[PDB]
Amino acid sequence: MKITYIDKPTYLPSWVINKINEYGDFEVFYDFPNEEEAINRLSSTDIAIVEWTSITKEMIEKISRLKYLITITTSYDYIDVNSLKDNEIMVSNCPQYSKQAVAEHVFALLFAVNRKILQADETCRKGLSHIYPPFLCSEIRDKTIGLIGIGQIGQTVAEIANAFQMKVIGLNKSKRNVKGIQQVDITELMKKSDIISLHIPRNADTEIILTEKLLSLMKPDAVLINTCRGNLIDEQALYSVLKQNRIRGAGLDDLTYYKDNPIIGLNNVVLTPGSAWYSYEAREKNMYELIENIESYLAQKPVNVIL
Amino acid sequence: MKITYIDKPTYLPSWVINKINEYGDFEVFYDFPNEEEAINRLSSTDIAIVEWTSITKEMIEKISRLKYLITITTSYDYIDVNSLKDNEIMVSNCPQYSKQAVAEHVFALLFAVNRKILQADETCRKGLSHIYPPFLCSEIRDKTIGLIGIGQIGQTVAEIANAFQMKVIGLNKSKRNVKGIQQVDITELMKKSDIISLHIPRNADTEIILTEKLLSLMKPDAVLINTCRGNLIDEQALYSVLKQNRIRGAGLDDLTYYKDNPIIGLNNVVLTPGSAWYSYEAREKNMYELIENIESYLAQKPVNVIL
Ligand SMILES: NC(=O)c1ccc[n+]([C@@H]2O[C@H](COP(=O)([O-])OP(=O)(O)OC[C@H]3O[C@@H](n4cnc5c(N)ncnc54)[C@H](OP(=O)(O)O)[C@@H]3O)[C@@H](O)[C@H]2O)c1
Ligand SMILES: NC(=O)c1ccc[n+]([C@@H]2O[C@H](COP(=O)([O-])OP(=O)(O)OC[C@H]3O[C@@H](n4cnc5c(N)ncnc54)[C@H](OP(=O)(O)O)[C@@H]3O)[C@@H](O)[C@H]2O)c1
Ligand SMILES: NC(=[NH2+])NCCC[C@@H](N)C(=O)O
Ligand SMILES: NC(=[NH2+])NCCC[C@@H](N)C(=O)O
Repeated sequence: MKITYIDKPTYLPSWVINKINEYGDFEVFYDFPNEEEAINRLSSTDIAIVEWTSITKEMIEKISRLKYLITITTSYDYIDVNSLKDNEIMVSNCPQYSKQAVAEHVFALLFAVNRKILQADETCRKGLSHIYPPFLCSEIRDKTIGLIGIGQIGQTVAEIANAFQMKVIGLNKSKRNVKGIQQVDITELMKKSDIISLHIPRNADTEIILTEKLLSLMKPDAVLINTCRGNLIDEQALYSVLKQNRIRGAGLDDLTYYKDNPIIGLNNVVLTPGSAWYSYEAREKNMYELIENIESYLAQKPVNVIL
Repeated sequence: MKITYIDKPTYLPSWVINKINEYGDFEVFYDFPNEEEAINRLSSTDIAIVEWTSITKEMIEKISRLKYLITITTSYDYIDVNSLKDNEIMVSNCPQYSKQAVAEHVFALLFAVNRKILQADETCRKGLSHIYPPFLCSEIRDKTIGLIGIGQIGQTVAEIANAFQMKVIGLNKSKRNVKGIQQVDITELMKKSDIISLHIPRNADTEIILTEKLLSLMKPDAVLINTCRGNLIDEQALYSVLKQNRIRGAGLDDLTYYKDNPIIGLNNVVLTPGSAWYSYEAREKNMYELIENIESYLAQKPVNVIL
C-alpha cells in the first residue's frame, strides 16, 4: 500500500504525515508535476492525493496500478471523474472542511463591497475624516439574498443570513427541498435578489450559468458574490455590467484569469486570491477529512465517493 | 414658531423639508457656523437642530429665546447638556436611527481585519491568484466577542453575534442584566475576548476607558473594533500594541486625530471615516426621529430627552 500526495500541499503538518505513514508508504511531492511526472506518480501508487494537477482522460488512459484518488479540495472540476470511473479508479473529495470559512468569506466580501472598505480606508490614509456621501450604504438586514447552489456552503450562508434576518431564496438542480430557503428559478432569483452568491460546482452544465442575459436582470444596486469558479459567469458581460455601474459591485474570490484582466481596473469590485477557505479550522478539518477518506477506504467502506 | 437647522445637514430630503414647514418657519444653514454665528442662530430661533457644531457652556449662557435643542446625532458629547438644563433649554437626541447600520459595520470591520481584505485585494490587483498563507484566518463562529457597552447598538451587535453562533460577553455601567450577554468586568473582558467592540458614549467617565494596562491584557490574536469615539482609548498605547503586533489588528471608525497620526502607517488596521452609521435605512430613521422629537415638543411632552 503506497499513498502519494502528488503535488505541493498547502497544508500537511507533521502529525498528518506521521499518521498517514501508519497506513502505508506515504510519499509527498513539494512541486507542481509536469504531465509526465503526474502520470508517473499516479501510476506508482495505490492511493493518490491531488491538490493542483489536472488529470485528463488522455492521462488516465496511460495510468496503471492506481485504485483510489482523493482530491484535497471540495472541487473536483479539474479531474475527469467519468474517465476515472471508466478505468475503475474510485474518487473521493474532502466535502465539508471549508464550508464555515467560505460562508464567512461571503459576508466579508459583501460588507467590503457594501461599505466600500477599500475606498473608506484609503480616505482615512489621506487624513480625511467624517466623510459620509461616498459611503452611503445599504443595511443587509431584511434584504433578499439569492443562493445559486444550496448544498454544504449555500446552506451555511443561509444560516448566517436567516439570523441576520434576511430573506433567503435559492436554487439547486434536484429540486430537493432545503429547509429555510424559498426555492425559485434562476430568472426570478436574478430579478428579486439584492445579493446574489454562487455556491455551485463547475462542470459542463454550470459553465457560464450567469449569462449576459441573466446578468442584465440584476437590480440596479445588487451585489454579486462569487466564491466559486470564475468560469461560472460570462466574465466579459460581468465586466460591462460593473464598468457601466449597472449594479452596486461584486466580491470575487476567483477570476478566469488575472494578468491584464480588465476587472482588475474596476473600483466597484473587491477581489480575494482564492483565500475564502483558508481558516485555521478549515485546514485542520481538511486533514481530518483526508485521513477519514484513507481509513474508510482501507476499511472497505469508502466515504465521500464521487459518482 | 421658528425651527432652525443651524449647520449643514448630511441628509434633509424633500418630505422632511415639507413636513417641518407645516409646524412653522423652517430655516436651514448649508454651511458650518463659527461660535459667534452659532450663538446668533441659536438665539434667533425657538427650536434648533444641530449636527456638527460644539455648543459650550460659554455659548449657552449667551443664548436667548431658544427653548429646545435637537442633536441629529445619537452622541451628544459636543453639547453641554448640563448648562442647557441650567438655562432651561430642553434637549433631545436621535437615539436609535443608526443601530443596525453600526452593528453591521462592526462585522464589516471585523471581517476586513480577519480576512486582510486590503492586502488580499492588492494581491489580486498585482495579478496573483491562489495565495493562501498570508491570508490564514480564524473563523468567527464559536469565538468570544466582548461588548464594552450593551445598550441600543451593543445589543444589536450581540444579536448578530448570535447569528454567527458566537459567545457574547459584555459590560454596562448599571450592572442591570441583559439577556443573552454574559456580564463580566472589564479586566475579564479584555483577557477572555477574541474580539472586542466598543459601544459606549464618550463622557467624563468613559474617556480612555481602554488604558495601557487594559490593552496589555488582550489575547495575542485579538481584534479590537471601535465604532465609538477614538478618545475612549489610550490611542498612543493602541498604536504601540499594533506596531509591535501584540494583537491581530483593529478596525477603527474614528481616531482622535488623522493628520500625521502614526496609526495611518499600520498594516494591521482597517480605517473608516466615521461612515459606520450611513445607511439608507439609518438616515431615513434619523428623519423620523427628528420629526418625532419636534412634534413631541410641540405637544409639550418631549421625547428622547437627554438628562
Ligand atoms: N473559494 C473557496 O475557497 C472554496 C472552497 C470550497 C469550495 N468552493 C466551491 O464551492 C462549490 C460548492 O461547494 P459545496 O460544498 O456547497 O457543494 P455541494 O454541497 O455539492 O452543493 C452544490 C449545490 O449546487 C447545486 N447544483 C449542482 N449542479 C447544479 C446545476 N446544474 N444547477 C443548479 N444547481 C446545481 C446542488 O444541487 P443538488 O443538491 O440538487 O445537486 C447543490 O445545491 C464547490 O464546487 C467549490 O467549487 C470554494
Ligand atoms: N460610528 C457611528 O457612526 C456611530 C453612530 C451612532 C452612535 N455611535 C456611538 O455609539 C455610542 C453608543 O450608542 P448606543 O445607542 O448603544 O448608546 P446607549 O443605548 O446609551 O448604550 C450605552 C451603553 O454603554 C454603557 N455605559 C455607559 N457608561 C458606561 C461606563 N462608564 N462603563 C461601562 N459601560 C457604560 C451603558 O450602560 P448602562 O445601560 O448601564 O448605563 C449602555 O450599556 C454613542 O454614544 C455614539 O458615540 C457611533
Ligand atoms: N484545500 C486546499 N488545499 N485547497 C483549497 C481549494 C479551495 C476550493 N477550490 C475547494 O476546496 O474546492
Ligand atoms: N446622523 C448624522 N447626521 N451624523 C452621524 C453621527 C454619527 C454618530 N457620531 C452619532 O450619531 O452619534
